[PDB]
Amino acid sequence: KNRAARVRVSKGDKPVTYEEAHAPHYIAHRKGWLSLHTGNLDGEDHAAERTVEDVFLRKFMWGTFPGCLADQLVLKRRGNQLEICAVVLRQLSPHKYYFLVGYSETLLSYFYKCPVRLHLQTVPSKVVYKYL
Amino acid sequence: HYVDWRMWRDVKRRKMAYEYADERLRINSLRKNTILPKILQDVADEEIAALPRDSCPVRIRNRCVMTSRPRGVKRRWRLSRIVFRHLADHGQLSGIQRATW
Amino acid sequence: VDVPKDLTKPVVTISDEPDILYKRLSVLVKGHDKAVLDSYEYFAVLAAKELGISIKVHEPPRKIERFTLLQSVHIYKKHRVQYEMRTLYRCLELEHLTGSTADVYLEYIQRNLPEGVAMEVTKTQLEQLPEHIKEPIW
Amino acid sequence: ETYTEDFIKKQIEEFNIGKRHLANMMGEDPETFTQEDIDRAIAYLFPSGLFEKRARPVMKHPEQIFPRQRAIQWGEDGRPFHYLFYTGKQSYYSLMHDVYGMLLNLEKHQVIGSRWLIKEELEEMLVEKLSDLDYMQFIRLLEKLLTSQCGAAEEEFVQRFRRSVTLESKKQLIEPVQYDEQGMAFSKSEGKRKTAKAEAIVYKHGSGRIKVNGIDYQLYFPITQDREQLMFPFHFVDRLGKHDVTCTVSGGGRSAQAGAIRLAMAKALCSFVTEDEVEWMRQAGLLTTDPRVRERKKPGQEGARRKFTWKKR
RNA sequence: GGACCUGGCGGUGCUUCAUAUCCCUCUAGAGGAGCCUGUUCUGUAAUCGAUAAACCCCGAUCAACCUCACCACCUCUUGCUCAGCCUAUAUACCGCCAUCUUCAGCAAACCCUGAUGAAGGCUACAAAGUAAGCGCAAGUACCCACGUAAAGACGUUAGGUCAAGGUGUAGCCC
Ligand SMILES: [K+]
Ligand SMILES: [K+]
Ligand SMILES: [K+]
Ligand SMILES: [K+]
Ligand SMILES: [K+]
Ligand SMILES: [K+]
Ligand SMILES: [Mg+2]
Ligand SMILES: [Mg+2]
Ligand SMILES: [Mg+2]
Ligand SMILES: [Mg+2]
Ligand SMILES: [Mg+2]
Ligand SMILES: [Mg+2]
Ligand SMILES: [Mg+2]
Ligand SMILES: [Mg+2]
Ligand SMILES: [Mg+2]
Ligand SMILES: [Mg+2]
Ligand SMILES: [Mg+2]
Ligand SMILES: [Mg+2]
Ligand SMILES: [Mg+2]
Ligand SMILES: [Mg+2]
Ligand SMILES: [Mg+2]
Ligand SMILES: [Mg+2]
Repeated sequence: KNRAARVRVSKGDKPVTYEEAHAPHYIAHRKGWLSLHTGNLDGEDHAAERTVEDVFLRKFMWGTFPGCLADQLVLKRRGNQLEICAVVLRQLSPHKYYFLVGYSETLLSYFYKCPVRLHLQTVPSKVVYKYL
Repeated sequence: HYVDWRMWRDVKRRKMAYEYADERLRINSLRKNTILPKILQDVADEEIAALPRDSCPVRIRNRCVMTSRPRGVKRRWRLSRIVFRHLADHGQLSGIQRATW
Repeated sequence: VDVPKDLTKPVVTISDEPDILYKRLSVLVKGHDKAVLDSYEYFAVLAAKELGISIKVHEPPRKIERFTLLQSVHIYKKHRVQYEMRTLYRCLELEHLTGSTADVYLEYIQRNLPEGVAMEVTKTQLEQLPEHIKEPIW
Repeated sequence: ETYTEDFIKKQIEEFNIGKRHLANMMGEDPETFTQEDIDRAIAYLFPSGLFEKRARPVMKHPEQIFPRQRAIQWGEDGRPFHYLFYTGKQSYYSLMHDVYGMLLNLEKHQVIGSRWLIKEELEEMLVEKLSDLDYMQFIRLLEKLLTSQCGAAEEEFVQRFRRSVTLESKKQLIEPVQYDEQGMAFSKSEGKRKTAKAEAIVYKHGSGRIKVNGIDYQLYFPITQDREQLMFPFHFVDRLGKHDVTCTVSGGGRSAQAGAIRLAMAKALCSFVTEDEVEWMRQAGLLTTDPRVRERKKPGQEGARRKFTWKKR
């Protein structure tokens, strides 16, 4: 039986998001990609470097906004601009979200030597697609 | 802070191979022709053999950069099949999807 | 009501140096998503028409790179997982535009290149014969 | 996820305001903005390449989006509105009661283009869930109603449960007859066999000459079976030595190229034969594109179908 | 010990079937020769894992050094790391899988039957079942609506993998 990236059926009490509810074979069919860049196009270079950067930013944001992320990050690269789009919860005070945005954008801009912007969308609670 | 001691040895091999690349390239040029005297090429053979063993680029191994797996690595992403699939199967590799045809 | 009264316009200076002439600009965009290329095509074509540039469009054949990987962490060789990367193309062909017009149009459409889309713009410049080649010295 | 009437009423107010916003975004008249324009604008503003269209961005009217919900079936006093409520299938059994009642009244008084609706379409007219045997029993009762001397009132009713099906004619299409600079009538067609692609020009009048990539057909096809394929279309309609052909073929092997030319010539030849002859060519297999193409090899097996040897145990 | 329920099993009955499939039938092979390659044995101071179906060009889309985890000898001790360990345990596990599956079943919550026992719950000219959800199906990919892919639940074999990585427990620390 296939296991990869499959949230398994339970008793009907486990809330899953839309991202979680779709196995890998639905990628490009029902669900899109969580990062968009040119490295994996034919004739393009530096796919390995974009992949390492993406893995770091996901770990970095998980621990920089601990308990606040309500879904996976969406990573967008245009030119040398890096856009991080995150769906977060509404528990932390707005002052802390502004501190962490200023801190994260600045720290990541100096780390990867590119202008980095963080876009936060807040939701009252994790959006539930279905109960498995 | 590298994944293991085996990745750390390969890191050092890549650094030393980079430092000796020009010297080895120049000495090899003397050995890779039929123009120069054998007396001169025999000395160049000994000179390149006397360089540090880990300066030799054939000892560099393409290991998985996140797990240090020495085989099953995809060169384009520098990841092992297991690590690559984990990212691909979660939709985190731009443009990569399951193939059906 | 709270509208600006006068607006400062960016300074565009006419030079004394002659302008570059491009016989053709072949803008080849590559992407994983056809709908994004369709939307970019619409934007890029509409931008050319407003600027008075002659533009033709076609879709080169797509490229699909497939590769195979083991499914299990250990053994079970006969069970594989196959992956692919789809590269789709749209080619915007612009003709008979000066170097100043090409700089504005390319900057306008390059800045608005969607995430995940690469562009290869091939520029064909018109040049006159070098003065040394006009006559034989011998 | 039940949806109340107040919820749908709010969703329609949002769609009408958003419909004017979307028209304002695209610089179009909000009054003449149709659903086809909405879909076009949403596809541009939110381009999605997802293969399944149902997963793509959509801005539809609430009636189209939300499922049909049955209204409450009893009032404040708790009395159900319909006398068949306690069956659990009041809509289905009310229909069976209405059809059974009509069959009785008739006694007291005394195909190609249409089909019966499927169970999933009846389940929407009734807004109830039905078994398969429930569907059959209802159809068996409607068929029993056609066999009777049903009048006009009993015919509008049966037509509600009939869905028009658009039969597609198998009649072969005919290419236009064109004329060259010299005024010679000719037709042009194309054919595909495996990876070979052919384009043939069949002239109305000729001596039987066939040129394949500028070469005589017997020099281009030295194998006699490839030449029999070229003979097959003309021989079948008794027109050997009556037409000139100039065709071009690329891709595939010698046999696939002969097949692609055979199909291209047969389609183009249909312009110069009678309609009855075109139907005989169709029924002889001369106008059908062969769909048989190489099957991909699968991983973990030796070929497209062959498996690796099952190792001796 | 008596009588039952459920499951398994029967060189168990009847009936109907299998569709590259059980027999017969069709085509090309293996089993014989040499060679290539894996494994087992034997050998070596000199790895490990897989190992009936479901191991055996298997982890390896790959070992002359390296890789390397093995052996012999020599050397270092806060050590690339706010150490390290391919040390034991896959019968503690996550992760990713094999297998039936070339299946269509799994099942919450209720309701009813059996005197309110383990348990059981269907007959359409219908007799107690209603069933969310999951799977199949449907959709999607490839050249169609075909085919092939993909998908394939709950469970089964304490199946495979602590040597991808991570990790519980135990153990090593000149
Ligand atoms: K039994
Ligand atoms: K044999
Ligand atoms: K053999
Ligand atoms: K396991
Ligand atoms: K492990
Ligand atoms: K362990
Ligand atoms: Mg499988
Ligand atoms: Mg090597
Ligand atoms: Mg074969
Ligand atoms: Mg057989
Ligand atoms: Mg043999
Ligand atoms: Mg062994
Ligand atoms: Mg063993
Ligand atoms: Mg074992
Ligand atoms: Mg050694
Ligand atoms: Mg060795
Ligand atoms: Mg050790
Ligand atoms: Mg186990
Ligand atoms: Mg299909
Ligand atoms: Mg399959
Ligand atoms: Mg399916
Ligand atoms: Mg075991």
